[PDB]
Order: sequence, then structure tokens, then C-alpha cells
Amino acid sequence: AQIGPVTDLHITNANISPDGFSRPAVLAGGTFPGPTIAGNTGDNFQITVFNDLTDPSMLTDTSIHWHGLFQKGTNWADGPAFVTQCPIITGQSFDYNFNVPGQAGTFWYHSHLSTQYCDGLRGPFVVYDPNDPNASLYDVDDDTTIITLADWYHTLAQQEPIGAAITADATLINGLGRSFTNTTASPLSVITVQSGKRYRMRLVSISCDPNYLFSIDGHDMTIIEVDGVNSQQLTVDQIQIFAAQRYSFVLNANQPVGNYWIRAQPNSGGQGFDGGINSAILRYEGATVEDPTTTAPTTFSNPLVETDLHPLADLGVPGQPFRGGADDPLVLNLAFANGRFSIDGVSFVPPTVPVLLQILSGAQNAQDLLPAGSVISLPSNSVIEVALPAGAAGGPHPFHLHGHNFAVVQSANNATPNYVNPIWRDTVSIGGTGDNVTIRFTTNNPGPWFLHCHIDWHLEAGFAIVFAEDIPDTASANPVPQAWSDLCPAYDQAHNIST
Ligand SMILES: *[C@@H]1O[C@H](CO)[C@@H](O[C@@H]2O[C@H](CO)[C@@H](O)[C@H](O)[C@H]2NC(C)=O)[C@H](O)[C@H]1NC(C)=O
Ligand SMILES: *[C@@H]1O[C@H](CO)[C@@H](O[C@@H]2O[C@H](CO)[C@@H](O)[C@H](O)[C@H]2NC(C)=O)[C@H](O)[C@H]1NC(C)=O
Ligand SMILES: [Cu+2]
Ligand SMILES: [Cu+2]
Ligand SMILES: [Cu+2]
Ligand SMILES: [Cu+2]
Ligand code: NA
Repeated sequence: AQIGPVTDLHITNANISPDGFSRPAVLAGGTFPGPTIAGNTGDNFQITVFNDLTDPSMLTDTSIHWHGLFQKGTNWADGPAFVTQCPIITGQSFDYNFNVPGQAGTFWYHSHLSTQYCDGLRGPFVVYDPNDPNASLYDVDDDTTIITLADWYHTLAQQEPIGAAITADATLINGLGRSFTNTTASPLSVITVQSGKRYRMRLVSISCDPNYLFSIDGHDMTIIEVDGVNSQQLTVDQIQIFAAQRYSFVLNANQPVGNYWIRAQPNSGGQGFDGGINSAILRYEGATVEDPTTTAPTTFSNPLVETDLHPLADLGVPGQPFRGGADDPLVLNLAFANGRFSIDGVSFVPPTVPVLLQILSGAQNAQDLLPAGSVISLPSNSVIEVALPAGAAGGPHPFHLHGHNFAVVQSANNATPNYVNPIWRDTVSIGGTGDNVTIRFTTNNPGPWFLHCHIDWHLEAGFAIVFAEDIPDTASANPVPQAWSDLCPAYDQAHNIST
């Protein structure tokens, strides 16, 4: 069952064996992935998070981010540790109480403390639209049509060297999959369809690092949503999905009744499908209960290309149709050396006092804010352009902005910008050497918004900056509850920190 929009959510430690190998984890709702949190557009969500963690090897503090939800007027509920809150300590709880006006689509939730989400705190978050403009394109859209893609590690995250190339041990599809080494024939996930029906498959990358080449043997996929943004219909036979991205696609169950492989090939870790790694099963009702015998093609003739995507609504692009044609045009210098990432020459290291609390306490320019050099102020009611030229080691890096979605004016592997009708999204691959992926948005949401690579090992190694949007209006726009004001005193007392 789905939970929400008003629900408790307990965060616990438990052993799990999703690939046949047992290890302890950090779990929401006792499962991997966590339960789906759901509601309708415009609903009030009140997710009371109970921190019941006791195993220090995965951190006993926590904080949860609601990925892709704008949090307008509720910046304090966004979740990134030391940007919008201090962590929740063990034995305490915290009500994330916010609203989702003007958004409907496929989202997710995850720990936003250190690399803790890698240790298991990740699940889907779906905001349905009772008047969805895409409703007539499918018959079925429910918890059974959500498909999660996850990387899974046998080593605990707090034992992963910072700045290292860290490689997973299994791909998990809907929580199940097989290990790349010492492979055992552990259970594969089954997605069941009825011949003749059409399904809204909600594809969610809950990855900490790899991108996946996702396909379904014998089937094609008609994209209708990108990171929460409704798209024109685009039919593809393969989707390369980067960490934290989401797509909805229509699956037409129009092939012969049978079993078909579902494939998710990561860019690192095990290559191919030997022993049923990187795999799940699409089973038609009435098919024999047996593994598929289907083949992938040698090459995919209609792969997703990001410039082929266009919004269903007339979203356009803010600003003027040339590079630098914005009120506040920025170019970030994105670099890596010696185990640490940097943005504009500064490697992100979380501050002692969360950025939001620094601003509420009266610090009101970005040079007064800590970490020094890690906070850029944005002016209110302005068009912002951010160029993100690639080249830093460990690519392709999927950059994500909190508090906003954005027009993708230039995409990976294509030097031509689009000022007319590009897709809008919230997480974007910045591509490869010489690319100049560029995003635009308007500043109508006061508060400090994190910008970072969504490969969680890279964030940990410093690949982040904070956009302090409309510092002067942050306090009036974001009144804070007493329980939020209580978090830093409690956290600092528990950890013997003075501030
Ligand atoms: C990416 O595009 C940005 C503009 O959006 C380019 O920025 C210019 O950089 C040159 C020096 O390299 C400066 O003289 C200009 O002031 C910048 N802004 C402009 C022209 O609008 C940036 O060079 C591009 N990067 C790559 C690698 O192509
Ligand atoms: C590279 O990106 C550009 C810009 O998004 C793509 O150019 C568009 O191509 C479409 C489809 O043919 C045309 O309707 C638009 O007028 C083009 N816009 C511009 C600004 O040129 C281009 O197709 C992409 N290249 C590849 C190989 O997909
Ligand atoms: Cu996220
Ligand atoms: Cu986010
Ligand atoms: Cu990265
Ligand atoms: Cu973040
Ligand atoms: Na425009």
C-alpha cells in the first residue's frame, strides 16, 4: 500500500539481502526501497519522521529530502543537512509539513545526510493529478506500475573512501537483483501486465551513482513525463537514465503473452546479463512461470536523446535567445583533483550552522555566509542562466538544483542551444569533455537551494554550492515551526558541538 499524504515514517536499522548477500541497512518503513509516499497535486503532506537508528556505522542521525518538490515558503522542510536543517537525532521525530501546489508527477525521497541514502533510505514519492492531461493515454497507474532502479553495495557507505571511484555490487530493480561477483540465483522482480492494457510506468532512478541503459525486450516506451514535467509523447526503445531522474512512459502490453527481460545496464560495475544480473521480468497474465528467453538487440535504433523531448505545455524559455541572455548569467568552474571536487575553486564542506539558520539570524549577504565561497546569492524575480561545462573526472555528472526545475537550454553531446522548446527537468547530465550544458530558471522562491552533482560520492567529496535565492525575503517567506528551531540545539547538545 501507498502511505500519505499524512503519515508517520520510521527510520530503522535492519538486515536485508536483496541480492542474496546479507548486510545491515538504513530503512524507511522497514523495506528497500521504502514505501511509496503519495497524494494529489496541491495536497498538504505531513510526514512525521521518527529517527529510530542505533547503528553508528551508518550514522544514527538523519534528515530526509523530498526530491523535486519546490518547498515554496517551506525551505526549512527541504531536508539537506546543514543547508536547511540540522539532522534529527536518534529517539526524536520531526514533522515535515509542506504543500505541493502546482506540481504533479513522479518524485522520490532520500536521506540527505552524508552518503546515508546509499545505505538504504530511498523510496518513491508520487503526486497524482486528478485532471491529468495524459490520463487518456493509459489504463493503469498505481503502486504496481512504479519501477525503481538502484545501485547496491556490500561495503557500508561510511567505509567508502572519499573522492574514490566507488563501484556497486548489484543492480536492483524494484528492490531485487543479482550480485555481479559470486552471483547466486536469488529472486528477480516481476512486473505483471494484462495483454491489451496500457500502463503508466513510473521509472525512478534512486541511484547513488551509476546511470542505467533501461529497456524492455520486445517492447517500446512512450515518454509522457520527465522529472515531474509533462512531455509530448516520445517513443523510444531505450532510456539512459541518470541518478535521481524520473520518466513516465506508456507501456502497451501488445506483444504475445509471455515473459520478457527488463534490462538496466549500469555504466560501472557488472556489464551484461550473465546469470541474470542487471535484470527483472515482465510477465503477462497467463504466461508460464519461467524466466524469459528473449534477446536484446545489438544496438538500439530509437534511444532517448534529451533534445527530442519537449514540454506538453507551452513553457518556452525565460530570457533572451543567446548565451548570457539573462539577468544573472553564470558560468561555473567545475573541477576535480586529489580526491576532492570544487565549484568556482571551493570544495563544499558542510557548515556547523545550517545556511538557512545563518540567514534567519541576520547574515544577509553571501560573503557573510558559511562556508565561505560556497554560497552564491541570487537576486529576486530575475532570469538566471547557469552554464555547467563538463570535463571534471568521474563523469557524466547529473547536476540537480533544489527548489526549482529548469529549462535545459543545451544538453549533453550537442553544441546547439535551444531557446524555443527544450524540456524542463530537475536533474541533468552535464555530458563530456567540451560540452556546455546550460540551464535557466526564474527566481520566485526565496531560500537557500542546494546545487550539486547527484552522484552521492561526489557530493560527499565536495561537488556542491548553495544558491542563496533572495536572501532579503528568506525570513518573511519561510516562517519556521518551533520543532525546526529545536533541531540545532538538540543536535549540537547530543554531539557536544558549540555554536
Ligand atoms: C559556456 O557558455 C558560457 C556562456 O553561457 C561561456 O562563457 C563565456 O566564457 C568566455 C571565456 O571563456 C567569457 O569571455 C564570457 O564572458 C562568458 N559568457 C558569455 C560569452 O556569454 C563559456 O566559455 C562556455 N564554455 C564552454 C566550455 O564552451
Ligand atoms: C541538437 O540540438 C538541437 C537543439 O535542441 C536540435 O535542433 C533542433 O532540431 C529540431 C528537430 O529537427 C528542429 O525542429 C529545431 O528547429 C532544431 N533547433 C535548433 C535550435 O537548431 C538537434 O536536432 C540536436 N541534434 C541531434 C543530432 O539530435
Ligand atoms: Cu535527490
Ligand atoms: Cu533535490
Ligand atoms: Cu559527479
Ligand atoms: Cu541535494
Ligand atoms: Na522566451
